[PDB]
Amino acid sequence: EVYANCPGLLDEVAMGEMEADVQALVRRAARQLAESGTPSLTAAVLHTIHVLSAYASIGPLTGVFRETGALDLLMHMLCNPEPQIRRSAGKMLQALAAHDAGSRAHVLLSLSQQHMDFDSRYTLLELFAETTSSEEHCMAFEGIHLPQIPGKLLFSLVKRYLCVTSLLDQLN
Amino acid sequence: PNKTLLLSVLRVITRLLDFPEAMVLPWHEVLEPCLNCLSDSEIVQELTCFLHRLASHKDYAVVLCCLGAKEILSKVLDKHGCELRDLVTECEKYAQLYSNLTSSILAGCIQMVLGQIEDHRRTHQPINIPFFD
Repeated sequence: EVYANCPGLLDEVAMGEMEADVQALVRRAARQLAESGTPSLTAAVLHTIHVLSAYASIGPLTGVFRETGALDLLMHMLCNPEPQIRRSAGKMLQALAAHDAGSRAHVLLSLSQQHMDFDSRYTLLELFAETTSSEEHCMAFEGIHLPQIPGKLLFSLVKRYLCVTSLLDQLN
Repeated sequence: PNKTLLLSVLRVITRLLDFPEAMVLPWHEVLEPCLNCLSDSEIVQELTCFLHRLASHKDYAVVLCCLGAKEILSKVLDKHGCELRDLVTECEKYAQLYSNLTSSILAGCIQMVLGQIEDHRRTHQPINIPFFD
């Protein structure tokens, strides 16, 4: 079909090396996170997280990025009391999102399993907005009356759709 | 219904508001029409009373503020509440978030449906998914 419609559209050693290096960096970052009782190591961890995001800026290496098991470390980082670092990690995850959806789905899904706090539900909603910055959710409004639903209903709908998208990608 | 009939109905609603699961039902039934009507002196008093009763599910009052009839509230106040005007009004982060989320859910569901239609076009097997029709 590509041959018929658009044929024209048709060195990973460094990629895998950076993946392993990011694995070591995440190990050091978790070491700092366990040591996150002094603001010097906290600042160093913030710098490490910036480096981790820059590593995440690559397109095709998402397979390695999940392969190194960075997801659980990132999830733990989201449960850290470092608010600025939490925001930075959220930005990094959002930058990761464009590459693939399944990573986002699994990340938020595991993030759910922690009458939760309205602040906690707010955190889930903010992360989902960061996700919904995706092109798949990028579409036009109906220009018509979209009735407003309640909040806990919004939580239920978000959880449902997240699992849906996860599985739908998973069937591939 | 009518001013007297709606007055008796409002009396019943205000009395039964004492439930702990009064919101377990679809409590967001006519809040929007209530804000639209919010009138007769009994009607305005009852709308204010219902709002004050709802002032305590904070997210429910947040949805009320998302409805955002603050201008009508000001007009009705000038015609003759305050706690809701303090708490619910001037908290709109919730509002923008929830609006964006609702639109996003709609768009995503639609895209999923269309994609499945195309996939079944490819496979030729008939579509059979619960409640899809």
